[PDB]
Amino acid sequence: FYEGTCVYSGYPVPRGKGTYFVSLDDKSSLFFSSKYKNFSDKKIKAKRVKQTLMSKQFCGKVESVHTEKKKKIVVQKIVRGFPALPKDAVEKIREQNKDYKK
Amino acid sequence: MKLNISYPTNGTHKTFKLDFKAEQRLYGKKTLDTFDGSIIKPEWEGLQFQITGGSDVQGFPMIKTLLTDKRKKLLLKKGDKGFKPVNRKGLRKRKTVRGSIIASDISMVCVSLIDAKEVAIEGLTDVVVGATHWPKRFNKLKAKAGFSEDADVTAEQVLKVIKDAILEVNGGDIKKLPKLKVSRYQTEKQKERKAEKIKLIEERKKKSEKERADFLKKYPDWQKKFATK
RNA sequence: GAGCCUCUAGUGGAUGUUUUACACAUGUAAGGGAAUUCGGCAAAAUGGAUGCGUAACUUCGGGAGAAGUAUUGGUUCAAUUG
RNA sequence: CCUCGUCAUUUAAAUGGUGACGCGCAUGAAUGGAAUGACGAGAUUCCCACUGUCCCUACAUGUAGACUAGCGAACCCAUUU
RNA sequence: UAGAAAGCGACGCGGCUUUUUGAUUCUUCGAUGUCGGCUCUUCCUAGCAUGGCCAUGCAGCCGUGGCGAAGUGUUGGAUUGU
RNA sequence: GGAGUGUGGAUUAGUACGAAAGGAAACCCACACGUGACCUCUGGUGCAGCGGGUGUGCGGAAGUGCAACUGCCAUGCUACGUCUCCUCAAGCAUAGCUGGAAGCCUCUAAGCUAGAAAUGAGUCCUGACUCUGGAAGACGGCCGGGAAGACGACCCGUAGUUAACAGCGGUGUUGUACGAUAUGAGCUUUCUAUUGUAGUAGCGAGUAUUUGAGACACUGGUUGUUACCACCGUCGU
RNA sequence: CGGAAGGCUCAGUAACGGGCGAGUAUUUAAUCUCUAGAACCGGACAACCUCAGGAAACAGAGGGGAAAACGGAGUAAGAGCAUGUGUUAGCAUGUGAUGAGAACAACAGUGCAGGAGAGUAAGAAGCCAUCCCAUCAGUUAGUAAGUAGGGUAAGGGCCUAUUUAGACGUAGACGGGUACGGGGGAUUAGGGUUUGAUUCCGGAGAGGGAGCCUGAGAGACGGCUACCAGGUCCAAGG
Ligand SMILES: [K+]
Ligand SMILES: [K+]
Ligand SMILES: [K+]
Ligand SMILES: [K+]
Ligand SMILES: [K+]
Ligand SMILES: [K+]
Ligand SMILES: [K+]
Ligand SMILES: [K+]
Ligand SMILES: [K+]
Ligand SMILES: [K+]
Ligand SMILES: [K+]
Ligand SMILES: [K+]
Ligand SMILES: [K+]
Ligand SMILES: [K+]
Ligand SMILES: [K+]
Ligand SMILES: [K+]
Ligand SMILES: [K+]
Ligand SMILES: [K+]
Ligand SMILES: [K+]
Ligand SMILES: [K+]
Ligand SMILES: [K+]
Ligand SMILES: [K+]
Ligand SMILES: [K+]
Ligand SMILES: [K+]
Ligand SMILES: [K+]
Ligand SMILES: [K+]
Ligand SMILES: [K+]
Ligand SMILES: [K+]
Ligand SMILES: [K+]
Ligand SMILES: [K+]
Ligand SMILES: [K+]
Ligand SMILES: [K+]
Ligand SMILES: [Mg+2]
Ligand SMILES: [Mg+2]
Ligand SMILES: [Mg+2]
Ligand SMILES: [Mg+2]
Ligand SMILES: [Mg+2]
Ligand SMILES: [Mg+2]
Ligand SMILES: [Mg+2]
Ligand SMILES: [Mg+2]
Ligand SMILES: [Mg+2]
Ligand SMILES: [Mg+2]
Ligand SMILES: [Mg+2]
Ligand SMILES: [Mg+2]
Ligand SMILES: [Mg+2]
Ligand SMILES: [Mg+2]
Ligand SMILES: [Mg+2]
Ligand SMILES: [Mg+2]
Ligand SMILES: [Mg+2]
Ligand SMILES: [Mg+2]
Ligand SMILES: [Mg+2]
Ligand SMILES: [Mg+2]
Ligand SMILES: [Mg+2]
Ligand SMILES: [Mg+2]
Ligand SMILES: [Mg+2]
Repeated sequence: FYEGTCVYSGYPVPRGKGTYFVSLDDKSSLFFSSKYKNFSDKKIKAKRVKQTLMSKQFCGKVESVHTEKKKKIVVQKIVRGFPALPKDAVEKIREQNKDYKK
Repeated sequence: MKLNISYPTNGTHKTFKLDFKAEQRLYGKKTLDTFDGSIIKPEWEGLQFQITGGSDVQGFPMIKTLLTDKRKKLLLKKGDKGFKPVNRKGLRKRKTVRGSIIASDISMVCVSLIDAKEVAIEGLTDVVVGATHWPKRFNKLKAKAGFSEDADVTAEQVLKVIKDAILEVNGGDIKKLPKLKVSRYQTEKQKERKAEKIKLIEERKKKSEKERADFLKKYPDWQKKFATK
């Protein structure tokens, strides 16, 4: 069981520890400890705090969502699937055409 | 939660409900992730699936390039997914969308089966379908006409394809026979009109070029007469 | 010839023990901010230089650093006191 | 004196402060009377900033203090308490 | 509202208390530190709240007069040395 | 010696009661003040530990003194945190039962019943005089520690899962060591051979790699090495 | 291809807001006159087909398929720069970034690429006239100018760097108050005094401020985006 994920550090927070801070902007935000809340107030950018999970991902020391570079699975050619023309007949027509073309 | 499965070798579709444990094993994934069918059902070993997209329960779409578990508002143009502009060019509008990361928000996930292997998934494997339209363009038609890298009159190929339809489909019949037509190949009406443009340029040249000499016969001192304003 | 740090020249003893409470010299403090007390007593806050901008009243000299605001380290350059 | 005088303003609340009023127990003109500026470690009231003064106390440092070696007094005392 | 006595009780009469201020000068003038606040403990009852009851001009709600009872409570501020 | 005290909400109920308007009565749950403890969490504190900068010292860098400033933070201590708090017996005032005096009546003259946050016990803290047991040796000092502490006293250990140093596992705190190497807003044009070619550089804040590095602690886990078997007194048979 | 016109109002503005001349330092889809075009290849988007989300408003997957729509190839053409020669077109020579293109129907026609000149519309400019208060006398520092560059369709402190101290005022500067401006209206012997929101022309706005895509042309609101002031529907999520 977890309480959530810390906003600044990126660290997952155990059940029964940490605190929520609610701003007048109406947002609610979860912090691991007083240490990282204070660093937010003082406008220290998280990417510079080298032990944070955020910083390590940004540097590429840890594999993260940005590294993945996924692409759509490529398929192959089919026996010409076209309206009316039954799949099997084209398997035959294509051959017959290839013959005549030679 | 629904799951919507497409099988692109067959052209077939099926929708199923998931159970809790199946659902909870999908959480954390994103579009263009892959998994093995064994994680959704018992059996289905070695069937590889890819995640395509889906919908929030509020109805907002999942977007392929917004890597978060949250809703945002984005300014969207024509050609962006999630927006369909119509009555003014250059229109752009701000709409709510959801990030790609899967969680309890989602009502439906779309999935493609890459290969059914030895398995017999109902409805996906039991049917094979084709396309909806026919290649109008000549070279697209030719490839389908089975030929390659040889020269024909379109009539030959139209004859081949029509005869094959009569034979292979109907074994004789007036059914089928969709209204096949060909683009990007010169018909006789085009041969004439394309000859005529050659006639135009050849005369317009000679006529223009004549008058120059005809002028110079009369006016040797063209420049000295004209220029003194 | 301030405070802080060094060169020349000069300097030191009632013994051991980690040592409660109450003291005397000092530090720091969530949320609140004089509710404390005869009384803000004590403490905190402000602080140098450069620029912008400065009221009532006045014996016309002053008030005046009024008030109120912004800037300031290291490096590598231009320009010569800006 | 009566007296914490009456009316207005300052506070949630004013035996306080400032502004008015005046038959003033017992104000008043070099026994000097009245209105201001600049300057007071002078007396008094309010506001902003600031805070362990307070709600309500907690923790930590140095030096004494407890215990130990060497050295070594005084105030006071009818005393059986 | 009838009616002495639910509640009151004129004109008169008998007591108790030492928490007010007097009255007196017994003890201390070769010295018993004098007002108020702060802090902290214990006692008294002539009972304000909280518990059990009786009367009522006690319908109910809210009260008023009395009885046994001293276990637990009785605050934060403004002006002023009070 | 002594300890729990009070308030509110919901339900009875818009009910009884009243012409109407209005308008009551257990059990359960939340809280405040008081009492006794406790650090798992959250605040606070910074002695041990890791980092940063200013002025000036040890020729430079590295390691660092003094004046003092500053970010984080083990163990511990603490409240602004968390847990805690009822049951018998005899009976007051009163209201009653039976019942004479006094053929009737009557709570009272004998006798009996219900009865208060009050009284006396138990559960809670202190612990007088006692009681039951083992054995010819017992006990104290000296040596080393703490969960205990002003000093005594208390809880413990002394040839062993004993202590201390190292590996190798484990659990934390700080934030990425020294040295190399590469880059860097810009600024610059030096040298050797030798006539003309070739060789051919300097100065620089910072940033990235090697490197969740390096430092520091604790381990009731496991291996190696090293040290320790005494002595003095009192009472008894 | 049009939705940038017409319709409504007079808040703001003492000013390129108004009258008269002139045609540039500029850009202009349509339309006119003259002239004027040998080009190959590839995917998608919407609708269609199969699933299928959401309270609604509004959207998803997967697979075909067109153009005179779109992107690439060659190729004509071709900005700027430099020197000759003709102000100035044009021509010569060197160097070159860039880089395209529509046909179709016969009721007998309708379109579309390039140039040069017109035509329409804007942008910027010249001269002259413009209300009250002195109980408002000094105002300004991109302010006044110069050199060089960036920017724009284009001249220019329009903006920026270094130099020069200018510019405007009792013939009323600067500040404040007030005002849509004319053609015109009412009164009138003559000289005057008063008014003009209101058929024509030109300007500005779309609750108040600010930014913007598309296009030949908007800083557009019967287009988009954010704040401030107000509202409407919900199944509470929009
Ligand atoms: K801290
Ligand atoms: K359309
Ligand atoms: K000196
Ligand atoms: K000095
Ligand atoms: K005060
Ligand atoms: K006072
Ligand atoms: K004092
Ligand atoms: K004067
Ligand atoms: K002053
Ligand atoms: K008063
Ligand atoms: K007053
Ligand atoms: K007198
Ligand atoms: K006098
Ligand atoms: K006199
Ligand atoms: K003084
Ligand atoms: K200490
Ligand atoms: K000592
Ligand atoms: K005396
Ligand atoms: K005194
Ligand atoms: K009572
Ligand atoms: K009491
Ligand atoms: K704790
Ligand atoms: K702590
Ligand atoms: K030193
Ligand atoms: K802490
Ligand atoms: K009884
Ligand atoms: K007792
Ligand atoms: K014995
Ligand atoms: K010991
Ligand atoms: K390093
Ligand atoms: K590192
Ligand atoms: K819903
Ligand atoms: Mg504080
Ligand atoms: Mg604070
Ligand atoms: Mg007080
Ligand atoms: Mg002081
Ligand atoms: Mg006072
Ligand atoms: Mg007065
Ligand atoms: Mg006098
Ligand atoms: Mg007395
Ligand atoms: Mg004395
Ligand atoms: Mg005496
Ligand atoms: Mg005494
Ligand atoms: Mg009594
Ligand atoms: Mg320390
Ligand atoms: Mg051990
Ligand atoms: Mg118009
Ligand atoms: Mg109208
Ligand atoms: Mg107006
Ligand atoms: Mg093309
Ligand atoms: Mg300048
Ligand atoms: Mg008008
Ligand atoms: Mg407009
Ligand atoms: Mg607009
Ligand atoms: Mg409009």
